[PDB]
Amino acid sequence: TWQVKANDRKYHEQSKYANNAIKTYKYNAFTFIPMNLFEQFKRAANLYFLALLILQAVPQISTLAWYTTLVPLLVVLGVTAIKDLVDDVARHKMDKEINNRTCEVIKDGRFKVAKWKEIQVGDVIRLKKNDFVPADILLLSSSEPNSLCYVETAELDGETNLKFKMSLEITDQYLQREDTLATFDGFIECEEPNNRLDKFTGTLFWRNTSFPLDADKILLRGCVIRNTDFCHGLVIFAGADTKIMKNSGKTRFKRTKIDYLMNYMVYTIFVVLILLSAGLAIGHAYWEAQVGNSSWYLYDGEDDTPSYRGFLIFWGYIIVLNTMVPISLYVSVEVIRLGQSHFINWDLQMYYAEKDTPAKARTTTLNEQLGQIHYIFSDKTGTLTQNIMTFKKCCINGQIYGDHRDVDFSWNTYADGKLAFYDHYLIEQIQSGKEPEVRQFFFLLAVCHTVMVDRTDGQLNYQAASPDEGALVNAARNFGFAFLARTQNTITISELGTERTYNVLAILDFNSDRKRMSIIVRTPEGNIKLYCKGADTVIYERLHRMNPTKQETQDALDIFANETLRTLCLCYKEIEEKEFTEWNKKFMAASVASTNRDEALDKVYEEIEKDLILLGATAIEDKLQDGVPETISKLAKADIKIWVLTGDKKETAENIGFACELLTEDTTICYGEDINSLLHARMENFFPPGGNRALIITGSWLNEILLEKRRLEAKKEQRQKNFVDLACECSAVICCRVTPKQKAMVVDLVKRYKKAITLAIGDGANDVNMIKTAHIGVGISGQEGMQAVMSSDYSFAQFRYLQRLLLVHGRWSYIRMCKFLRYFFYKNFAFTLVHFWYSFFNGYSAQTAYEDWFITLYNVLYTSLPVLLMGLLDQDVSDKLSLRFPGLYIVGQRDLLFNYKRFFVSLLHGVLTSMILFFIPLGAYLQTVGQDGEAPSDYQSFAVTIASALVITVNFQIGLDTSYWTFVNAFSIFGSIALYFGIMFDFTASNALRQPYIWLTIILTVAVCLLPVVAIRFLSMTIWPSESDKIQKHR
Amino acid sequence: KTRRPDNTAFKQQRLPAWQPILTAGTVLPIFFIIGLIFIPIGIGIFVTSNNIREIEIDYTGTEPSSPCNKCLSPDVTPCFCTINFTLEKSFEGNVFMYYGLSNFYQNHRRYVKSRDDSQLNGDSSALLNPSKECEPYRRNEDKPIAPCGAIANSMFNDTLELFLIGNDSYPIPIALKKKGIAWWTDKNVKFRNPPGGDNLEERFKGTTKPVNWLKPVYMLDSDPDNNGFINEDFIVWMRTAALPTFRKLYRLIERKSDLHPTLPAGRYSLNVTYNYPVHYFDGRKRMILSTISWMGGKNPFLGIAYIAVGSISFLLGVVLLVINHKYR
Ligand SMILES: CCCCCCCC/C=C/CCCCCCCC(=O)O[C@H](COC(=O)CCCCCCCCCCCCCCC)COP(=O)(O)OC[C@H](N)C(=O)O
Ligand SMILES: *[C@@H]1O[C@H](CO)[C@@H](O[C@@H]2O[C@H](CO)[C@@H](O[C@@H]3O[C@H](CO)[C@@H](O)[C@H](O)[C@@H]3O)[C@H](O)[C@H]2NC(C)=O)[C@H](O)[C@H]1NC(C)=O
Ligand SMILES: *[C@@H]1O[C@H](CO)[C@@H](O)[C@H](O)[C@H]1NC(C)=O
Ligand SMILES: *[C@@H]1O[C@H](CO)[C@@H](O)[C@H](O)[C@H]1NC(C)=O
Ligand SMILES: [Mg+2]
Repeated sequence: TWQVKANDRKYHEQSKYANNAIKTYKYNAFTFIPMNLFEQFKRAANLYFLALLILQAVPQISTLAWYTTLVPLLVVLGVTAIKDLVDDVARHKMDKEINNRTCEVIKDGRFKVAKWKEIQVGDVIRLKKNDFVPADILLLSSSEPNSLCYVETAELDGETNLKFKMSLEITDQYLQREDTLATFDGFIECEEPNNRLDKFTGTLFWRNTSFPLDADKILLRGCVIRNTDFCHGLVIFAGADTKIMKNSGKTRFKRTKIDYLMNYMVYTIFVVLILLSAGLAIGHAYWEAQVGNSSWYLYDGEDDTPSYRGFLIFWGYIIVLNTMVPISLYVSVEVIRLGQSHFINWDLQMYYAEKDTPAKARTTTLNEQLGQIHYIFSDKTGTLTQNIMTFKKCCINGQIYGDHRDVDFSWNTYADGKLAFYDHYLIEQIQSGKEPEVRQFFFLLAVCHTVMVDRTDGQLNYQAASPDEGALVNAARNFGFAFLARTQNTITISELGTERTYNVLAILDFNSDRKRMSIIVRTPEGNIKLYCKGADTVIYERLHRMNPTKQETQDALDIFANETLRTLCLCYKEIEEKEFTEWNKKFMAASVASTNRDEALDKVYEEIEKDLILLGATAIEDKLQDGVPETISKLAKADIKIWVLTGDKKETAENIGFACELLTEDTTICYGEDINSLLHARMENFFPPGGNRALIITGSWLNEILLEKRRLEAKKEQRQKNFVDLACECSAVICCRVTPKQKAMVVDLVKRYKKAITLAIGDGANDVNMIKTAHIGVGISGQEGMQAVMSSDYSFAQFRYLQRLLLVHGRWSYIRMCKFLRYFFYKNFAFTLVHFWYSFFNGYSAQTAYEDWFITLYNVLYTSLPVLLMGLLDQDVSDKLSLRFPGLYIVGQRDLLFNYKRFFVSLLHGVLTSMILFFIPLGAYLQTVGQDGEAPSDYQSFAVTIASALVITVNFQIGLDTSYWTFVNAFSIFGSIALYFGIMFDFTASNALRQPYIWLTIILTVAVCLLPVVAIRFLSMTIWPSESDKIQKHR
Repeated sequence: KTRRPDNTAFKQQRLPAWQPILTAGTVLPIFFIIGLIFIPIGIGIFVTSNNIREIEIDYTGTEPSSPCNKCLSPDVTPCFCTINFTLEKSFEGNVFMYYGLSNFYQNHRRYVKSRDDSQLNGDSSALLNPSKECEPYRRNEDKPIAPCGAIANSMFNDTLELFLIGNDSYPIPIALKKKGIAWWTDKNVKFRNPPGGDNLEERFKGTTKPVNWLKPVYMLDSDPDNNGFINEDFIVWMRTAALPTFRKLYRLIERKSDLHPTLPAGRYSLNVTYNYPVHYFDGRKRMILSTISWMGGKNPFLGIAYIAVGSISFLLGVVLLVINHKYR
């Protein structure tokens, strides 16, 4: 059990306590270079090229120079190494800033300044207003009565509203002063460190008495102390034990599905490479036995048995056929990846003008995975919504206002200008004062609330625990009725610029079941009013007969509910003098603990709020980000399922779900109670909710549903799969009140039990764990912390830009990458397999069919640029057509462009091209090429003929593959051929290409390689046209 | 974050471009124009190749009952054979005399590399220091081999002569030019004698002959312009071949001054000095006489290949046309 001793730095120094310093970086200044263990082992290609470099080093077994393998290998390793270095160096800066944060500590006798690193468990600290909490501390005292404190848990959940916290009663009345804190010695036996944020189990042993502790007395590390001058607490969990850091996952190396596929494709190529080389090695051993040993012209000394001769070339043929997996493929992928990522940054349609922030591809490796997405997990506050909650409409008395009929707000000074009210009739009525209902309506908003004033630098800023009250009180200020300030016994409000101090005599509280609030305020004249406010259902249950506005407001509430506006009914009463005085004695008697204080308070509360007269109803708007409902529908047409994981309340999460149109009137909402019955039913036995189409679960229900010995592990494995199976067959899933770690476990659950590619989008530290867990992590810009942005792969400002990231950049990047991979293998299998066929005509001696200077420059000059441009400038359809037809995105979801079938078809294409490229020149030379004194039929001419036919064929193939023929694309395809035929015409080899037969052989070889392809490509689209083909055909 | 991205066609992915689509109006014709060009080309090559008079004589002497089997076991090193052949049709124009070798892997990796191109280029430093590349024939016993390597050592060294058996039965030797049988670049650029001196004897001082050569490289030919590394026969051999079955140019028979055929049809006898042993590895020596043609040599393969590929394009063109019409 965790034990904490106050003001004792050496109580448990007798390691298990973690110092308050954090460590998120991965590489030190020494263990950075050993990252090669990560680069080499994870990707088998890097190991293969390392084997080649070692293999080509030994002169005994060599056929190609090694300087052409080291330089590209350093580029492949270098670029990835620098990318990880800059990312990790950035993580060092974040840790340094957090660690170097300043605080105050009870050192010996006094409060002396210290950094966040120097904080340790059992350390008493003092925190001022607007200071970050440095560790999980037990609140002891504060600057305001009852040691009452407020915190902004923006990192635990994305909400900004203040959270209410208290301290122990005994500690409140003794630890107010610094001197008593210095000598404070309290022993705490609390729970072990954990990631649960809403629960805390512990007791404070102090003054020979035990006092239980709850979550309402513990301030966590991600909190910000607000609206309180100072507070004191002793650290309990520090550094890595803090619940925020337990709610944080590791930064993994994220790589794309295609990256994993290439590993499996490359494994097969190794098997063929060993089998081809071994088969040719065996043939040489046989050939050396029969023909080689009896060939006097081949004698070379160094008598080697044919078995040894066969052994040596096995490594020779490994080097000859090394480009079956070419290093140029991975050097070129990085160029493709970097270019595709800069198109996200350069996008003017993903650039937010007013905030002046473009998109940023913070990870350049995952471009083609944006075209693979199956699930999107998104935050609510700040991601789907703007986090702005304004007062839109009100049914004052009987009439409905805020209808743009006939604002400057200059008539009142307190008007900040945040409100965008357009109706002018309401403003006229307020100033006119003809109807007293209008004055009382906004007076109630400025009275019945728990909102709190700041009054900092002459600004009348408001802070509230409930955003609804904060919006209503802000609106009341704009309409003259400004809530100036409140003391314990009175509340001061400016009625149209006139100071008026009301002495409140009783403040009714708000509860989840109560669903309302009221307040008894005595006007200065002497009258007593019960200003009430709450939900429509509970309020109407406590009306009286004479109310003639029951029907009019009921219709107004329906109108407000139609446009998804949160509503509250307003009421007032006219308590007499003696009636309250008799009841005040009863109410005061109910304030004591007595037995429970819950039943007594509920009983007296119900009698208080009888016979209420209505003033109207309000309609608050929780603004959605622009283009959110249009984006959610658009991404749904791409068969992308969007789950909303939010740290907010269920009521607000569901309301935004309707506004986003994730939930509709057709959807039937399944709650946590409904799910548990079904999951249990399947356990004791596709789900019936397949037609229900909605699922709203709280973080508490997630723990029970996930249930977080050998048989127990099986139940854990089974229960998780059952929930994921049920949840995935729902149109919308909204998870509310989930911790940052619960956000990630939901992403991980879909990743494991569905093999789906997941995208996590959000803002703030709440979403960093799922941003780090998902295959693609997007950070919405706007938070000054920039914590979700910094941990994200991509980062733009508006949710609506998810359309262009997925349907344009992700869709194209998948097409361009798959096209690049399929061609790059073809052009190298068609190139390196000519040596395989020539082995049968040279004694399996590992002699190459090309000149040495052609083997080096093939992938460098003659076939390099055209595929890079096709991998950067190829578009099947324009951006406008990409967004008009989201159904094109499904092509990448199902992996229809790169597969085992598609990869092996490119090997068959390459194997047949190399077969044709060798055996037509062979036939044309076995008998007679144009033969005279100045003639080919040499080995140089044979190598020139295949190289010329190979360069033209592969460069013509990329022309067929290319669908976006820019001038740069055209120049490179014909420029690559023109460069090959320019280098070998003095800017021997040129001699072959001046003969009619040498050019007739090349023309024949090219056509036999290309014409069957043109037929198949045309035949493929005519009987099996693709979605892109139909759009382009009908374009 | 930063300022607005600048608006350019490349950066906004809106470069002016052309979107080709494989329509029936574009692929159907090329499958017919290609077929219409590959058929006449195939006929043109095929007919011209058949119009070449060529006689090939295999004097390896492996089979018994042949008048050259005595040289397979040369008790006396100088061996001679006489092969009688007849030309039904007289040859016309220039006639090239090749020698053919079969099952002779001149494209072996262990063999193609066995040379010192620097020494052949006429490098004094490399003349006495042949590279390790020609390791097996670097130095004979004490001093370096001038034509180092297995390629130069195993040089074809049979002497072939042609005699015309006239009506009088008296053989008529036919003039055979041994010049101009190598590439112009080979003679004047790639292959050169070592610098300095005027006599080839002095230039090649302190350099032994190859092991298998009977006489040094000094007197490969009496003509000073055809001896040394610039010797035509030596140059033709060192220019390696691509496949085991190959033929190399040996002699030139220029056009006769008179209008009569260069080799009038009749009786001919090949007098060959059997020196090169090839029967150890089942090789077969040959002698080829061919007549020049303006359209290259005699290649029946290409002509047939164009006919096949040219005809298949029509089949694909018709099949694609028929398939389109069904799915139009
Ligand atoms: C007249 C008009 C002509 C216009 C076009 C002409 C072409 C000009 C092309 C220019 C771009 C060159 C691109 C080079 C790609 C690298 C391929 C490669 O790597 O080929 C390694 C050898 O490459 C090297 O020697 C070093 C390359 C450094 C690359 C520099 C950075 C990237 C430049 C990007 C340029 C971007 C340009 C702007 C883009 C908008 C051999 O692969 P490999 O053979 O598979 O294996 C051999 C075998 N394993 C072994 O052990 O021997
Ligand atoms: C024509 O070329 C052939 C090679 O194909 C020559 O035959 C080779 O002759 C050399 C000698 O000059 C042989 O090397 C050694 O000869 C000594 C005798 O001096 C002998 O004792 C060794 O055992 C060894 O054979 C070489 O073996 C031999 N080649 C073969 C395949 O047997 C031939 O001499 C050349 N003739 C002319 C006229 O140029
Ligand atoms: C070939 O000709 C020579 C000389 O004319 C003669 O001795 C020999 O018998 C002839 N052989 C054949 C097979 O005709
Ligand atoms: C063939 O040539 C050799 C050498 O040049 C010569 O001695 C012989 O008389 C010629 N005629 C034959 C062998 O019939
Ligand atoms: Mg948020």
